[PDB]
Amino acid sequence: MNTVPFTSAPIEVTIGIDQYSFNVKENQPFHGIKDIPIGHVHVIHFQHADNSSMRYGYWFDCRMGNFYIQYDPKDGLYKMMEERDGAKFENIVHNFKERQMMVSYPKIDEDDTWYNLTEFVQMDKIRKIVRKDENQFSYVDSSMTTVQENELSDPAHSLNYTVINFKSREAIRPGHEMEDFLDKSYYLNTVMLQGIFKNSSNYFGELQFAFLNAMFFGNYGSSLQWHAMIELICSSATVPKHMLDKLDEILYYQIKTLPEQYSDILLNERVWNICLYSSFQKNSLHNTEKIMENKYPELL
Amino acid sequence: GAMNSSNYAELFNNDIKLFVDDTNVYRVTVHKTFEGNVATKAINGCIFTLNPKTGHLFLKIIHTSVWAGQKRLSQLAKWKTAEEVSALVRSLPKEEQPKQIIVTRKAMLDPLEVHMLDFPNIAIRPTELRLPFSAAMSIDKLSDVVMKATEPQMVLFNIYDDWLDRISSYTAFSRLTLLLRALKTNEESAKMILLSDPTITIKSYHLWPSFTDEQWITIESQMRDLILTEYGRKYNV
Repeated sequence: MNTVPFTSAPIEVTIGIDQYSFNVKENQPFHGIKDIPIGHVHVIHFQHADNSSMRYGYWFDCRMGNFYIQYDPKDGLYKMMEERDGAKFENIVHNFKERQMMVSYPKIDEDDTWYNLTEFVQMDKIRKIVRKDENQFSYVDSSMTTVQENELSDPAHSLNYTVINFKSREAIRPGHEMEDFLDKSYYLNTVMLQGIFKNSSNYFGELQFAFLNAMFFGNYGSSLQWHAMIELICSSATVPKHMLDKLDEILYYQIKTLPEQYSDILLNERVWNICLYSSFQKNSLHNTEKIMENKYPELL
Repeated sequence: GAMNSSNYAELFNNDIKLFVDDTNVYRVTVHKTFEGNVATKAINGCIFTLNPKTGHLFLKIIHTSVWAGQKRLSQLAKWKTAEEVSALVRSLPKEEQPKQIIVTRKAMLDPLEVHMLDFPNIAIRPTELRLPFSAAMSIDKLSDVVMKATEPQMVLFNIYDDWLDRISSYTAFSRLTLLLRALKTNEESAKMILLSDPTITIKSYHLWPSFTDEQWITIESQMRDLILTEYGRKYNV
């Protein structure tokens, strides 16, 4: 079990940790989150009571250091920081815990939810998509644009998601124009899986990070990347049977965890009707299809 | 963006552009089998690719052989259309390649676009206009060269004959489309109108009679009148 202390809470803010969150009042004595499970990635995120635009957060992994939160009044946001001094860090954690001013990562032991949403997410892969190598944790907010969005402005703040484009020379072998555009198996299996991602697990990892960023920050380009990646699989006639069964599980838990009131902007009607009903994989997402029908029949 | 009545005169500036109509690429007859089931028999088809400004037509004949042993033919026809248009663009010198290709049916955008990936600076555009270029097979010499073909073949025409010697592109294209519109709505009447007078002949190198200026005026009025007549019949107006 790990702990992320907070120096203070100077402003009223809704603090999230993974899929959990809490309201914290201006200069309430709040001093961090304890009992955080080691072994997965996590995301601590923030929405100020005054500016409901701009949700922002940090992805991290406790195995990679001792991290804490401090409000910066110049920049006006809660910042993640690293303490390199172990003793000084265990010292601050033990005292706040003794004074009991920390909330507990409220995990039900029956619940695999966070594990299913992050199964393939690996902090190393995240830091390649959010390049800022002076930190071990990665910052993301509502307004950050993706690299593909920047092509169609500042690159330091870009989401470097892998670029997928169905109408590109990459995706379309000369002479197999019609074949490759109707059956994207080539692009998925050779170009992306074997070429760029190297294996399904990195692919799935970026797919789940893309989802969590759209969900926790309403990052519209993240939403676009998640859908692009689902579509590429479902528009492929030849997919490893293990990816299909894992994909069905992945989507199931994402559709399950989504806030019911946000399904309108976060779910692309065309892509889902294609994966579930039109595509090659119409028959292969039994869990995802069942959950979509009983929860969002309208969008279909 | 899309071509419509607003951005209509763009057709006639000095940016090379082609219209691609694919309605005649896959043409069948429908008939009963000995056992009573329905079956289709294909006949020779064609891509209609036309420079509205210059009148240059690239009539790419589609031989029935291209269908042999293929499924989802109506789908395939769109891909073959794009394959041929692309090859036509690749065959042209750079300064003759078009800056835009306007497809008469939206279903052609994806195949064309995919086939033109090598020409990122050629814009592929849909259109909202209701152009009558399906009636192109009502032009006798075009239907003749397609039906006779024994192999894939490209045949070049100027669909405007020599009209440009005397009238503007805008006007030529208006005449062209008025005449095919008429041929589309009532081919027998339209054809009667064009050929009634045996003394007005079609030059061997032309598609349409050698009407004088005054005679084109009468023709176009007869074509107009025809088109209105058929509308009233269509909707009981």
